[PDB]
Amino acid sequence: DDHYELIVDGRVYYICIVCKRSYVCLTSLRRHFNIHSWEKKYPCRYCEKVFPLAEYRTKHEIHHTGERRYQCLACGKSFINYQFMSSHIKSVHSQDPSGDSKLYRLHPCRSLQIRQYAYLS
DNA sequence: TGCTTCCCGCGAATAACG
DNA sequence: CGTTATTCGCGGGAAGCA
Ligand SMILES: [Cl-]
Ligand SMILES: [Zn+2]
Ligand SMILES: [Zn+2]
Ligand SMILES: [Zn+2]
Repeated sequence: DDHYELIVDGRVYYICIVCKRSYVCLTSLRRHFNIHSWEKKYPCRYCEKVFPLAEYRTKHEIHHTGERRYQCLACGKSFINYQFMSSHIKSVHSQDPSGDSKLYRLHPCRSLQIRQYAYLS
């Protein structure tokens, strides 16, 4: 297979047979394991690059379109990802967007065709 | 040390299946 | 199709890099 199981305190962990990383969720081990096997490939559809996780490709492709989905609700400035948004809000507004802050809005993705969560509309 | 990308629990969206 | 099985978007802390 691709893993073995470890059980401490009645709680189950799934361990990657290759690098021994531990996962609470089997789906996470599977997602991770592609890094080792390259069974599935996620090539960028704008350049040569190829990724081992679907989400790594998606975040990369947003860099190509230049879409700015993260918007600061205190001043209206928008950002390409959470990290730049969070960094802005902490440094400029001295506030933490963690928890449920209501300090930012994540717009739906319109520059790419990805799965759309209803809660963003 | 400030960008930049990675990581993984969680669960909504959707593909697979019967 | 209903139903369950799979995918992968998301937060936000960690790790990587120059
Ligand atoms: Cl935009
Ligand atoms: Zn591994
Ligand atoms: Zn690319
Ligand atoms: Zn702002």
